[PDB]
Amino acid sequence: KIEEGKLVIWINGDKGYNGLAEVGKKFEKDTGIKVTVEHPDKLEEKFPQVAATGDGPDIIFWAHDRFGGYAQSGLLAEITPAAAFQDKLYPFTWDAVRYNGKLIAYPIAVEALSLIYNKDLLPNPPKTWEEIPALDKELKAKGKSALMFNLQEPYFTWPLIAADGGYAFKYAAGKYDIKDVGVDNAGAKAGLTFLVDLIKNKHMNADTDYSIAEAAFNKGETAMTINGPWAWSNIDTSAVNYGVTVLPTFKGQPSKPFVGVLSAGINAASPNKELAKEFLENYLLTDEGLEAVNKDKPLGAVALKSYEEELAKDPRIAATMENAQKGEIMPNIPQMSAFWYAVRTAVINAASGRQTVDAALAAAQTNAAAALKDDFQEFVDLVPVDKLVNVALQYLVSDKEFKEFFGYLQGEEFSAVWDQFFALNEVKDVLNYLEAADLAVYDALNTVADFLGLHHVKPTVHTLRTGGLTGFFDETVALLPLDKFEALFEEKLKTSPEFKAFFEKLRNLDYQKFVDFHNNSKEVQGFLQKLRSYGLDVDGFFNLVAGFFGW
Ligand SMILES: OC[C@H]1O[C@H](O[C@H]2[C@H](O)[C@@H](O)[C@@H](O)O[C@@H]2CO)[C@H](O)[C@@H](O)[C@@H]1O
Ligand SMILES: [Cl-]
Ligand SMILES: [Cl-]
Ligand code: NA
Ligand code: NA
Repeated sequence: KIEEGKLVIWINGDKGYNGLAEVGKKFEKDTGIKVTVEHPDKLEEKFPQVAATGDGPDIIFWAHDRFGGYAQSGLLAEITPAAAFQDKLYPFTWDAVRYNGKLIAYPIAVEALSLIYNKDLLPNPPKTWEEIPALDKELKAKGKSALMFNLQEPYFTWPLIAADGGYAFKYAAGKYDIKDVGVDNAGAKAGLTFLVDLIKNKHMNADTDYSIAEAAFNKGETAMTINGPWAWSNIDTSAVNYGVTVLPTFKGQPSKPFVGVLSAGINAASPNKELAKEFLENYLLTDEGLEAVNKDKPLGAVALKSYEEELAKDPRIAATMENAQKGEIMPNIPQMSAFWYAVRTAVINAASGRQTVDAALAAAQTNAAAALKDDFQEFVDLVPVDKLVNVALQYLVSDKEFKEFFGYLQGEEFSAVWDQFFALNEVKDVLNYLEAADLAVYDALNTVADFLGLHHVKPTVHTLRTGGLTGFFDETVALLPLDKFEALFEEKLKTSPEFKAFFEKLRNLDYQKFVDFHNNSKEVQGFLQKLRSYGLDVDGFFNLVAGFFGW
């Protein structure tokens, strides 16, 4: 569990975590409370992993786009500043961290990518993407290259993809339409095609990552890079005389970076929420606190009005805000995780040659729009439903044990198990949730009820060999591609927020109420006894199920 009486903070290792630790030093000087600042890798994935178990940091720093999913998963405490504090930060930064009407983090700073260029190699940087191929030819004749930036993270390639028409989710009169994705329209294809052709023509290398591009630019090997304000400090340390300016245009349109608001959330499981609010409001989000972080690694245009009025005089910040104004604030909706994962795969596969731009973006378009109903269909698609029903039909008319038990299912005892199971408020909750997700679960269960109510079957010739109730389950499980299920299950938790959210709804279900249902109902107990009496390990089933959901 989270340790009480201290603060543990997670922030990405490219940010000013040493400056943040200096703020932690002042907090301890004043209060006696110790602050630990960590910067683990894959922070945006590590936090929901550990926080879901009730563990993790008291405070989590990341761009705001990830926080709606965290909040939906119940990982974040509501943020309720007093009026005077709220007024100290720009309204549009509070907007970035508002989800379902509640504030779910403190906004810190506005981040936008810019074009960073070597003034000595390139006194006049290009205004267009289209002229960069020729510039690289010219620079290649001098032992240099034109442009290197991180091609492993779609954050860096999105501004080009969006320039001539690409978009994540369509925004209209208030809301984002998570069914209207814009990653495979003509503008998106054109932008990614231009990136891939830069690689095909050897103006960039598909394996270039953050560290490679940073080293190349700061050691004077490449004339340009694309990065955010956090990167300026290392460039300062280098010998490079650099400028920060507007991103290049594509087809006459501005590059459109997805703008992030670095935000600080409080772990819902933290026993230190009051200390975290004091640290964030009265130590970090002050002129002195943000200056400490900013002098370590620049934050960008900070959310704090008083200090942004100083930083705004910096031409590098002017360029950051110019690029931000030409881009768009990221959504914070949970579906952003699907979007980023889909475009990540598309860019890497297209840049590697593994796929064409058209095929990679076509797959990303469908993946970014993933919905629970679509995910469920992929599981059904794996199941031979024709065969499963025939086994059930053969057993229903041919197998002695199956008939015995099917007959039991038509008595009062099971009728009461059935009516009482589906009267539980915990079960009705799941059914309505599925109906909200456009899965006709009531219709499906009433199809099962109509079948359990069967009194006559069409004539058929019986099968000669059946193996009782255990033989029925062995024969039907044998038709289930169980490895593919567990694989598909693992991918969907990564590619589909709605699938994860449904699993979380079951995981976080009040499992006790079901044990109450069992331990207090004689009809339920009998039902379970009968199953065991036919050789069916019901206990090994429930226990295995409880493990699946962590009950
Ligand atoms: O590349 C996808 C990734 O983009 C953004 O992450 C940024 C982050 O916002 C910046 O602060 C900086 O650290 O670079 C990261 C990209 O490497 C999204 O915020 C993130 O959720 C998304 O996965
Ligand atoms: Cl990287
Ligand atoms: Cl359906
Ligand atoms: Na307060
Ligand atoms: Na094309």
